Amino acid sequence: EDTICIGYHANNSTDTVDTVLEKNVTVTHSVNLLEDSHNGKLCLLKGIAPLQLGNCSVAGWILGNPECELLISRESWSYIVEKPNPENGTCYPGHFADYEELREQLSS
Amino acid sequence: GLFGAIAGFIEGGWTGMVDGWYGYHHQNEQGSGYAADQKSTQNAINGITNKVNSVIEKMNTQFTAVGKEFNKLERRMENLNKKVDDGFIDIWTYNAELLVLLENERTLDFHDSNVKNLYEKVKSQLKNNAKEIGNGCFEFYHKCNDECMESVKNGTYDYPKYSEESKLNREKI
Amino acid sequence: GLFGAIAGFIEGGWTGMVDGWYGYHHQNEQGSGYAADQKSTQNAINGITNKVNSVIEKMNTQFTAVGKEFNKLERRMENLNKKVDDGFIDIWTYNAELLVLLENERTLDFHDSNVKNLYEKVKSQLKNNAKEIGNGCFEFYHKCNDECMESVKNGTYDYPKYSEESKLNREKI
Amino acid sequence: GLFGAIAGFIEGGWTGMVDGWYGYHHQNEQGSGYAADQKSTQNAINGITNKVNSVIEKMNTQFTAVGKEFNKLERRMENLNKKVDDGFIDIWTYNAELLVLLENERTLDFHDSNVKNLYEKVKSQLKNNAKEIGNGCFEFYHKCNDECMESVKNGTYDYPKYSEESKLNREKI
Amino acid sequence: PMDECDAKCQTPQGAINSSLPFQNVHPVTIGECPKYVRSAKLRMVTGLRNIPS
Ligand SMILES: *[C@@H]1O[C@H](CO)[C@@H](O[C@@H]2O[C@H](CO)[C@@H](O[C@@H]3O[C@H](CO)[C@@H](O)[C@H](O)[C@@H]3O)[C@H](O)[C@H]2NC(C)=O)[C@H](O)[C@H]1NC(C)=O
Ligand SMILES: *[C@@H]1O[C@H](CO)[C@@H](O[C@@H]2O[C@H](CO)[C@@H](O)[C@H](O)[C@H]2NC(C)=O)[C@H](O)[C@H]1NC(C)=O
Ligand SMILES: *[C@@H]1O[C@H](CO)[C@@H](O[C@@H]2O[C@H](CO)[C@@H](O)[C@H](O)[C@H]2NC(C)=O)[C@H](O)[C@H]1NC(C)=O
Repeated sequence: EDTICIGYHANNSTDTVDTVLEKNVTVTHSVNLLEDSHNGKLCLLKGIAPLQLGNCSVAGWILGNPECELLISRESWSYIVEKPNPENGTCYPGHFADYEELREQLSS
Repeated sequence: GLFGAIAGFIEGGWTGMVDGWYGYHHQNEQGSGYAADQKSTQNAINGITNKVNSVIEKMNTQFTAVGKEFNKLERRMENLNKKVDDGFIDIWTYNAELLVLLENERTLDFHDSNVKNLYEKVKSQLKNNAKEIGNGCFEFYHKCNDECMESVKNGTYDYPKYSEESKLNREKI
Repeated sequence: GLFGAIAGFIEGGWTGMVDGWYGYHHQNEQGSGYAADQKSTQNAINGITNKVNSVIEKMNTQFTAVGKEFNKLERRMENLNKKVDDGFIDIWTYNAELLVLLENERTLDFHDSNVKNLYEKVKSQLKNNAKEIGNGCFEFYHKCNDECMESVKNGTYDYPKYSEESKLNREKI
Repeated sequence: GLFGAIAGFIEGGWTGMVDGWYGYHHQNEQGSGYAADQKSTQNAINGITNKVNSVIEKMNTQFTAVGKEFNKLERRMENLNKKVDDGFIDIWTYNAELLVLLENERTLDFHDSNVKNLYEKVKSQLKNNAKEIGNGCFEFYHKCNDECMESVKNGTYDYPKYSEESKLNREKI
Repeated sequence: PMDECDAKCQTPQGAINSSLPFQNVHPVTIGECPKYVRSAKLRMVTGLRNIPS
């Protein structure tokens, strides 16, 4: 005869979520909470651009090593960018004292 | 599951119901069709929305430079920093994963809730004017045109209007 | 809510009932009145009490001086300290707020539980000697003076003592 | 408890049933006996197992030397280290204990779930061919030899095969 | 490579979208960053158990 049924939504989604009691539970809707992608670019932070040193370490840049872009134009920055092994640092050998501190304080 | 409706007596879902999460399937002569109950579906969307926006929007994060660089006579400091970083990473990893697990279980149980409560809502309207056929389905004793169905959907059903015919058709069964 | 009793089929609450959280309203000739079911109410007070006293009393805190003062060649140390403080504050803020949310939901669901279970307790005692009128209410077929009501309240009801009169009054309905 | 089956209408447990967590007791002439429903029991073992293995297996811990030793002009550093250690210990103690509490409650509620859902599974098969005697027990109107019982256990019951006899035995009751 | 994009979280390999609470890209960051975790998958269900047929 006549009928009224009560049921629930379903679709083609294959999203799986882990659960306390059961794992790989296929669900209709889901949301990611875990960022796992980077844009492979050194963007600028909160409106301020980083300081580019190109080929020099902080020591070379601030001492005025003859081969470093002194970047007189730069009046503010958010963070500093070196390379793994900068090429032009203390061109006349010697020890730079309290170097980690200075790097820390010139960071921004 | 935890309430025995989803994956319980209601064996599966309706791929044909796109109007929302919770709904109805009727079978009056005039024809069939699927509908959604926008009250319960909407309350569920608001609740789940608030949950997710509560796991996300609650993360305050100051401006922070995680990195610290030390020399060769500052190994104690370097290992202390390392100890801080690694400690926080352990905490957030553990609490984050268990949070996701527990609240996923909670969400599924919450949907199961809404469906069972809906089934009971319909049942409390049809006490003797219908029987519990199969699962998530009632068979009427009186014929219920579209008007009557849409009446069950919006809560108003009008029982004594159909009580007599039902009283007849039920006796021989 | 999650069980469909509070804000569900029971539309609202009884401002006149001060004896506790859960209770009864009877309507025998002798007169009306509100009462509370001290068993379930007391179990709920013990449970909730234990919850709150478990969110508070579980906070061990050693004697600690959060402040550290550094000079101008200790910026690495100063930022490390800052990093520790800010990290803990982030953790405790997040976990505290989500804890309050989740357990508030759990508490409301717990009350909804207690009320539904109470309704069912009454229903399983009155199977055919009464009908489910309206919501959170039963109408008797046999008249039930104060003594009988107070019997339903303390669990003992004595069904076959009233089964015959009920069998009569029910037929014509 | 939260669903009113364990410590609810089912007053206690069956010390004689060793086949599992959930099961049956039948009383057909041929004789009595206890059995377990391995479907629900096994699903519960898988779920709980996954829970515990989720609270344990989720603890990543790097190789770490907690101890740091300082001299007499490094009290700021020593109190900083002390502050880190003490902070983490506070966090893990609090979160660990509340986790155990909350998840114990959740587990007990989960068992209560499984039992109530099982009771309802049996009820939905025997609508008019039986009555709800006592608690966690049904009395048949037609006599149900071992084969029939083992039918209720594996889901298949075959109702219209026994509907007539029941229709007879029920009228005078 | 350096670029004109703007972000609120920076990490050696490249900037991050800082709207979600957790990440797994790189531990050592600079900015208003998500928290680093040793997790492959942190996915929360908003819908219900999908059982088509
Ligand atoms: C900035 O960095 C560049 C790259 O390192 C420096 O130029 C390089 O200087 C080294 C000496 O330390 C040169 O290596 C030597 O070359 C001679 C032959 O010229 C060879 O016989 C030695 O055995 C040794 O390998 C290297 O060729 C040279 N590279 C270039 C491209 O010039 C430069 O001196 C640095 N600038 C400052 C201011 O420090
Ligand atoms: C940084 O220094 C490197 C040197 O290692 C420069 O690389 C040279 O670039 C020129 C032309 O750009 C090439 O002809 C050379 O062969 C490169 N040298 C090597 C060793 O590969 C690089 O150009 C410098 N970058 C800046 C911005 O000054
Ligand atoms: C940064 O992350 C947020 C959240 O992960 C992204 O917002 C999502 O956008 C997609 C498509 O517009 C939606 O399907 C999601 O539901 C959104 N999530 C939330 C939480 O609102 C945002 O698009 C990301 N930004 C960039 C530039 O990638």
